Amino acid sequence: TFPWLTVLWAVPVVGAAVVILLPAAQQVLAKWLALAVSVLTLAVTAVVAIGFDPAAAQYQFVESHRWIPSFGTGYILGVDGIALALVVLTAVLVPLLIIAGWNDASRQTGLAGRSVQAYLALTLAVEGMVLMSLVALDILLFYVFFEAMLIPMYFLIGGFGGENRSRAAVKFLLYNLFGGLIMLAAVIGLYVVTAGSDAFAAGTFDFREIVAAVSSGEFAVNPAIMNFLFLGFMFAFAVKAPLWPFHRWLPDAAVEATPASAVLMMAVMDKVGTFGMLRYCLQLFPDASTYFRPVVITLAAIGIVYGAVLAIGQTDVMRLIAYTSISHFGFIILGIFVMTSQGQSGSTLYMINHGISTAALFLIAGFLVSRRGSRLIDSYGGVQKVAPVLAGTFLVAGLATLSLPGLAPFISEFLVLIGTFTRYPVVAVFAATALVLSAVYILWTYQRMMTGPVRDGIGDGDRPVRDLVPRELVVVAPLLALLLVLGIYPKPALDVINPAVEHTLTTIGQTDPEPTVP
Amino acid sequence: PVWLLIALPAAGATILLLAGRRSDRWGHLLGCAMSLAAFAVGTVLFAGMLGRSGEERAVHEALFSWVPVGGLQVDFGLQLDQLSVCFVLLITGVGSLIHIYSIGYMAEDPDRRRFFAYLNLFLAAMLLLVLADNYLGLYAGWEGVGLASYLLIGFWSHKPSAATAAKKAFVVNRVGDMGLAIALMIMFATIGSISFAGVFAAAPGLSEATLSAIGLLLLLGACGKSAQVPLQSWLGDAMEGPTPVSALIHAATMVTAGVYLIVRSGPIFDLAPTAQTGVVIVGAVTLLFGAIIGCAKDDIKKALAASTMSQIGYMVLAAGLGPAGYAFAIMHLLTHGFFKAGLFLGAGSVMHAMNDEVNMRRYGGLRKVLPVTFATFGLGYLAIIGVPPLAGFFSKDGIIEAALGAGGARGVILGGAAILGAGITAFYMTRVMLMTFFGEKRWAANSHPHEAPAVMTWPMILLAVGSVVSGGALAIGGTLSHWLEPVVGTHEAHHAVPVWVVTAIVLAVVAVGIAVAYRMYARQAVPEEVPEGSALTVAARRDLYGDAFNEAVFMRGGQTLTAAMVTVDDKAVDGTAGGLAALVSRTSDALRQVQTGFARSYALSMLGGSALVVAAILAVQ
Ligand SMILES: CCCCCCCCCCC(=O)OC[C@H](COP(=O)(O)O[C@H]1[C@H](O[C@H]2O[C@H](CO)[C@@H](O)[C@H](O)[C@@H]2O)[C@H](O)[C@@H](O)[C@H](O)[C@@H]1O[C@@H]1O[C@H](COC(=O)CCCCCCCCCC)[C@@H](O)[C@H](O)[C@@H]1O)OC(=O)CCCCCCC
Repeated sequence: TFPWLTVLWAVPVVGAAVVILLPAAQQVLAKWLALAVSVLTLAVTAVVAIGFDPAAAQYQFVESHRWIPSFGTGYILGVDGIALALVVLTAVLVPLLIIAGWNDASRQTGLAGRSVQAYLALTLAVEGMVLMSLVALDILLFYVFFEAMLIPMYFLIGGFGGENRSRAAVKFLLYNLFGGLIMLAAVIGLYVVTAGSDAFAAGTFDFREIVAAVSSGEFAVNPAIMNFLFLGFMFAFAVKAPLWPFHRWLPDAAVEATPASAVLMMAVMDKVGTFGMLRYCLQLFPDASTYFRPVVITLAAIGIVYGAVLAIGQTDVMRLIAYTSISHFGFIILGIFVMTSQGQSGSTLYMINHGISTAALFLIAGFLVSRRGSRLIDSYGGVQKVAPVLAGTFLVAGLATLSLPGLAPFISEFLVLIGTFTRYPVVAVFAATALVLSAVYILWTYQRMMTGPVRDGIGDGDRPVRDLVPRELVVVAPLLALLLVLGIYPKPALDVINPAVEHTLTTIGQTDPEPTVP
Repeated sequence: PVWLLIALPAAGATILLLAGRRSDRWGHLLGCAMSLAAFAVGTVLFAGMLGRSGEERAVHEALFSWVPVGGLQVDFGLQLDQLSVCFVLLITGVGSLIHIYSIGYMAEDPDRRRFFAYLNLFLAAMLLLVLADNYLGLYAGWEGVGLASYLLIGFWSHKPSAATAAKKAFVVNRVGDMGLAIALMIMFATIGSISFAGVFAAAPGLSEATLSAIGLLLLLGACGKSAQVPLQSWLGDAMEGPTPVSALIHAATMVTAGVYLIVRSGPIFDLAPTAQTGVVIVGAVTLLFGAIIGCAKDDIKKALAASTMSQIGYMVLAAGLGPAGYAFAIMHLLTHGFFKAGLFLGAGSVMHAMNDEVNMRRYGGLRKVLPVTFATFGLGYLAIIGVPPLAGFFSKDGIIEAALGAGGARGVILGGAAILGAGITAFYMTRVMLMTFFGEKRWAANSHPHEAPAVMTWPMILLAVGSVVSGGALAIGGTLSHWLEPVVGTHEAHHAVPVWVVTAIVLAVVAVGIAVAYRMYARQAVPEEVPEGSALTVAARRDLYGDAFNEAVFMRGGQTLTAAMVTVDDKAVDGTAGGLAALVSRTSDALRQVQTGFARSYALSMLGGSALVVAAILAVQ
């Protein structure tokens, strides 16, 4: 009965509170304490995952309390296979991002000496609020945390960043908050509809009850209202997890923010968009999702190819990785909205693999960018000679983001592509071209940077490119280790994800299409 | 267990990568040892299968469930069948010989440990390719071989040519990978199984269109790997890498991957006459185009690449022959893994003696200066030419016999193209062999040679022997066919025309090409400057302009699309949001002008608030 889920999200926020409250002189102690809180949250995640039985009921570790009955929302947490997977992703990443951004806040001034403490506390608050969103089984609670986590990252981008930090932070927050406010419109519409229907005792936000009612058919509502509410949810989840048209904010912010914070935005937080698409959009609005399924599928595939192309066209390392993440988000959304067990399971595993892979690749690029203070690709050359280990890890990460079977991401992309073929073969081929496009923007980048004659000031002067330090080794090794393990033996993660995907597909009245042959 | 064959080299490579520079002194030993262990394990398993005669000769492990998602249930199984064992033995033996040779070849180069790491990873990848009993593990090995080829080709990163060649090779292989991925998607969506067993059991119910699509996409994948048109352009440029990399890629594992894919999917192709037609067309086109390219290649590496392309085209044609040519195709593939590997080792010895000289027209008379290397190269040369004692002669005769038995105008055209390929191959192989071993010394600077150390000698001698041995050892009595018969279909011996006349024609064309080459260089000389043959020769030095075809249609068009999409992003997607922002800002300024600061203007707005009065009064109507 222990509040495992509640503690899981509480610990990061309380840790941020303690950290920001430390004396400025305890900066080193602040770093260590933040790392310790992250590790404690990861241990909580470990116990939650171990106790979770994917063969058991859909929702586990369910904690329920009354929070705001006037709004029909209660503090209800419960972790399913998909939420468990993303929770494990967030937990494993956050300590690594902390030890990745160890010195990121050193060169800041002001904040009464709390710049390091502010950085770490903001990171912890983001981690905890993302966790709260993931394990929240209350629509309004989830929206609360989903929208609010924009603010800690808005600060984390604006402070602790490059020259365009102000502009990129504003664009990020405004895009995402406009989406969130559209989802607030949709949330209030959903509350009104539930209040207008006899299926519920009163206007309700309990996700489980609403899902059960819509599945049981009792909660019968006009398809027009459902379409509009679905669109409201979709706009916010699309701007959050960048669906092609709305991606525009992510490139700048990822470029401007410090690499650890940018990875925290992309690998962890942006996932919450697709997560919502998987949990709410499909399981609240099955008929609307089906009706809009072709258009969203088209948008996701176009996003895949479009992000791949733009990454190809990027002169900037960080912008290239951001567009690569956009294309991978296109993959995730495509796999989620194809409503195929292969598709949804592959897209969940793809959220995991893309989180880890982008984290590794982007952090390696961030170290390289730190060594020489230029983000321009042409500013480098022959780095493979000076920093062999940096180049090796960068190549491994690229291979991961390249969807090579020897690494994790392939297992997912494949699964998604397979899923897309059973319902939209043209779209499946259109996305499969991204296998080629990924090779392009990955290997061309590595060629321009690591190979060729060593560029000026690369191995000499005041800005040489020194190899990876031990701390960067600690950051990098676990990520590549997970990539290898999940590529070789995804069986545990897939076994966790599949029951949740099957539950979802049963919920929305969809099934994997039968093979052509009888 | 069979999986050890995969486990051994990969683990080796893993250590060779995980140990770092601390293993630079002894790593090569571990890499060669692990390759030799893989060869020993494969031989032991082959002996075991020989003991289990008849049926039950094939190994089948089915280790564990790999991706049990929905109806996929792909298990990480392995099948070392009568076909798979042949490739296992070839890959292991040739790779071990190449590792042993590379010991000396890469002795003077730092990261020799890293180079052997990459080679062992390559061997692991190729073994996984041939050992997977489902298409998912086959794709895993496919992409692994692609990555290993990239890494090894890119060895010597300081050379921009090496990096560019690696990138181009991997990207073309990735086009092939996309083709194979579409093939797998079709297989799953139509059958719901990805195993060889399930796919080949459900194949008979498949329509001609589905089978044609699957076979065509698999043939595209092979074109990617085996460097058939239109993806044949990457073969030439890869030679910027070390000679052993080219040897391993072209002779045994990388190049033969496409032929293996065709052979294993043989059940699909035989059930897809359109797919077989495509495979045959691709084989003929690749054979002719590669032979024409080799007709002009002056760099020993480039000429060897053209020769490999032509041989792979011949293998593709034979395999597209269906059950008729599967056996001959595989036999020639093995004989090639022998003689072409020996040719690459000899070429590497020549280059190491020539101070890394690449141009064949920059040296000669080496037969009087590199006797053992000259002899190994000559043995592989007699093999690739197709002398009756030569291994390649028997395999090529079998392929051409199947082509002739193909009948009709199609079979005649295929046979004629194969004969012309034999002739052109003889012509340019003769040009190369005369240019290096025969001819004037044509040395440059010091050019003081010496027979490569024993470590290099022994692998080269063994490859030459396997060129003289084998072919006959696999064609005499049809033992290779009787071995492949249980798992590789055998339709019948057409016997359209006597094998004797076909063999005589082959010998005649080989001799005619040899004589043409002699008159070109034996009576004439090897000019230092460009021979300037003009017309095709010019087009032949540019790889038949094939690279330009990529650089023009794709690279230029790809850059066009990239710039267009960048403009779209910066101007349409970003521009719409910026226009909305500008609208908001302009409207804010216009509204803010309404606060003129005159209290009487505010009062005027309030009195116009009689808008409220009129609206409430009109609310009745
Ligand atoms: C279904 C979709 C199919 C599409 C597949 C093609 C994808 C990309 C096409 C181009 C490519 O695939 O890749 C070339 C460049 C890298 O340009 P690079 O600069 O890297 O290399 C240059 C080299 O310059 C470097 O090399 C030298 C020497 O080392 C150094 O001195 C320099 O300093 C510098 O480093 C040198 O100087 C330059 O003259 C050359 O252009 C070098 O490239 C050259 O590309 C050409 C094209 O390539 C390909 O394989 C084409 C692949 C086609 C595969 C399909 C075939 C038919 C299939 C039918 C089913 C080749 O002739 C050689 O590949 C050669 O190598 O990508 C780009 O621009 C991408 C820009 C937008 C792409 C968007 C695609 C949608």
